[PDB]
Amino acid sequence: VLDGPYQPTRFKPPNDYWILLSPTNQQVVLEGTNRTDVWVALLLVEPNVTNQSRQYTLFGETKQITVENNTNKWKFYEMFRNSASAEFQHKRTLTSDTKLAGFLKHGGRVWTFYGETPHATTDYSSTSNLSEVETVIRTEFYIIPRSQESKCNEYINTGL
Repeated sequence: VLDGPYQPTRFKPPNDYWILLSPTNQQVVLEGTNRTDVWVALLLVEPNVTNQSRQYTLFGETKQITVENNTNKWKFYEMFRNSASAEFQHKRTLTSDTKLAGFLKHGGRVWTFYGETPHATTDYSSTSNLSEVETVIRTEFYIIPRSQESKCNEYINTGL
């Protein structure tokens, strides 16, 4: 069920396997793209951060992104665009006291968690080119089969 932990790496995750991300203090936890219609990046914002512009390197480019976290939880900013020419938009947020995030390829979609623990749930981004989505994972991570999503969900929401 819980395969890991693996060290930071760059690879194309197989379909129907959750990547469970376990950051320490990395600013950017994951950068995923197929170079056609998916660019997704997860940023990590520590507790009690007054709204401010921070610099992040996404897919080799410096971006200035305004972040805020008025909670005692960690926030994963899900940044997204569907073309190489576009700027990133803040698409979703996962607010978490477990400091865990997830990434899954399945059913022509990329899936992530959002909302607030312990009631975080999943949502998708569409793609015509799922198989070519490659992830640079900058944290330790685990691999969980999609059939075991009940466990992954549990880990996301209540921790390891």
